Amino acid sequence: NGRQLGEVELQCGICTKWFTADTFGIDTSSCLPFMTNYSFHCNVCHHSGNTYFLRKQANLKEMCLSALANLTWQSRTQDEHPKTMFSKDKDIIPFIDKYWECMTTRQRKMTWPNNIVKTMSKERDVFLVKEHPDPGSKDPEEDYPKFGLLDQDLSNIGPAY
Ligand SMILES: [Zn+2]
Repeated sequence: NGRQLGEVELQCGICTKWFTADTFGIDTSSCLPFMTNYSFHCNVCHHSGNTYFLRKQANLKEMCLSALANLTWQSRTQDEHPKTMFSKDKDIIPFIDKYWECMTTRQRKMTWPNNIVKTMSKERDVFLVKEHPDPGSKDPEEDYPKFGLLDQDLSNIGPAY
């Protein structure tokens, strides 16, 4: 499966295959791995024989999905001990904050930090939710709540064609 997880990859909405954006000289400086807020056609499938790339403003869900996918990929490849569950306050929100411009051109009291929990809590087939540490855990309360992706197969993440 010809994937390059961790690169900025883009799936073509017509042929449904995967590509890394670099392959085309697309500017990735404002891009992120594991985005879903775009529509892409490869140059084989698109009418003009050029690439098509339509970036959409990320909704709450896309922001969470991309933060979680990225935090989880980085933890899986860099940490001695991989985490799959990330803190809303210490991890998710600083991510969204930091890479804001990679997900939206909206200008920046932002109200989105209040709403990300509702967002993930209602998409239970996408997100894993722990309001509190497991009984018998040494995990400190301050770090909670915590969120993670139901589907740990990061290749499955893509636009909603
Ligand atoms: Zn294609």
